[PDB]
Formats: sequence, structure tokens, C-alpha cells
Amino acid sequence: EFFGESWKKHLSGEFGKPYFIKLMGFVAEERKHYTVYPPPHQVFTWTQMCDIKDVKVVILGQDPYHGPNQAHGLCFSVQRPVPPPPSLENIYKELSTDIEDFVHPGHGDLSGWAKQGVLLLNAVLTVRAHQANSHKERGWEQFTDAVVSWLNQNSNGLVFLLWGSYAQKKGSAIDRKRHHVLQTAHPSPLSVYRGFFGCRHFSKTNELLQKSGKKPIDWKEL
Ligand SMILES: O=C(O)c1cccc(CNCCCO/N=C/c2cc(=O)[nH]c(=O)[nH]2)c1
Repeated sequence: EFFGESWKKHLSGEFGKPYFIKLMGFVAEERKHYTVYPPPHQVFTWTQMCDIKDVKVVILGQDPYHGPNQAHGLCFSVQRPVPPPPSLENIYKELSTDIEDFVHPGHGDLSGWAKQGVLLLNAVLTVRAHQANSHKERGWEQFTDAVVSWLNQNSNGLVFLLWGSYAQKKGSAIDRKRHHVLQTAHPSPLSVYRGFFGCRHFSKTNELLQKSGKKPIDWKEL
């Protein structure tokens, strides 16, 4: 019901593996005793926005937002009327200088990017309310590794945006000739001035996409 068919076709090889069944049991048990984000129907939103064949750009995240109403299955995104968190505000700030006509959309919902084939993938897909990293190393990492590996092996000329050391390690094995990799600091306030501000990843992405024979992302389409 909640897992997009084209993604299911290519990823379902994971589902019967011991780690996956165990993971499913862990999350189900957590939901019985705690509030877990995102809601069940939004754990796999990243599979719902575009066909797997139509992925053009991959932005790798770590943990889902752990505050009420924030996480909805796309890394960095928050649905209306939730205010964009500090990392997202910094993303928008960089966009405002990198993409000339980009102006703050007045909301944090990145669905418009996802629909264009910008994959917004967290490494860990659930979290206990108010407890950052609470579902770390429970099986999600292996599953999302499987996703990244599939894209690496089966797609062509993808642009991977790797922000922060965690994302960079996750993307370390990507074929740098088949795909394009851009790396910089995490857009969090604590690290944003260590490279993210002035990285110009968004304009650069579109240049690389043209070199891959592909039409650019409209970063304003939100
Ligand atoms: O907002 C401010 O004023 C502010 C000030 C100082 C420092 C920071 C911290 N800057 C890193 C923020 C990182 O944000 N994390 C978002 C995230 C969401 C997600 O779904 N997956 C992630 O991996 N990461 C923010």
C-alpha cells in the first residue's frame, strides 16, 4: 500500500532477508510503546514521488526529524505548515544565491523536487519521538545501502549530493565515472560555514545533468 511499485519491483529482494524481517519487527514493537516518526504511511514517501527509473539526483540524509509533524519520508523536508528547520533554511539560503531566481517558497515541503527525480533518502527511515538516532543500527542502514547500491549499478549519470561525513561514507563506493558525486559540509548551522555556504551544488547539479544528456531540475518548483 505504502511502497511504490517500481521501487518494490527492484528492492523486494531485500524483504525476505533476516535483517529485514527483524527490522520490521523492531519498528512494529517500537510503535506499540512509543510515538515513532514518520507515520507508517510515510516511511516510504521517497518511493511514491517518482518512478525509480526517473531518479536524476540523490541527496543522502542520516536520521529522520524527530519532532512532531516534521518527518514525512523525504530527507530535510517538512510539510506545510511546519516551519523549515535550520538545516533546510540554510539549504534555501544557498539556493537563493546559487540559483538567481530562486526565492524562499514560504514552506519546507520538498515534494516538488522529489517529483522531478531528486531522491531525498535518509539512511535510517524511522526514529522514536524526541530521540535522535534512536533507531540507528537496527536494519535500516543495510536496506538503504541496498537502495544506493541498486541506483549505482542500474542507473546512469546520477548526481549524488553528499553533505557531511556520514553521507560521504554512505556514498563512498559510488562509480565516479558512471555517476557524478558532489561533496561538502552538512548544512546544519554548526557546519554550514565549513563549505556548504558557497558550494553551489544546485547549479552544478544541473550542469552535470546536461553532461549526462538530461534536463535540469527546476529548484524553484516547490
Ligand atoms: O537552524 C539554525 O539556526 C541553526 C543554528 C546553528 C546550528 C544549526 C545546526 N545545523 C545543522 C542542521 C542539520 O539539520 N538536519 C536535518 C536532517 C533532516 C533529515 O531528514 N535527515 C537528515 O539527515 N538531516 C542550526
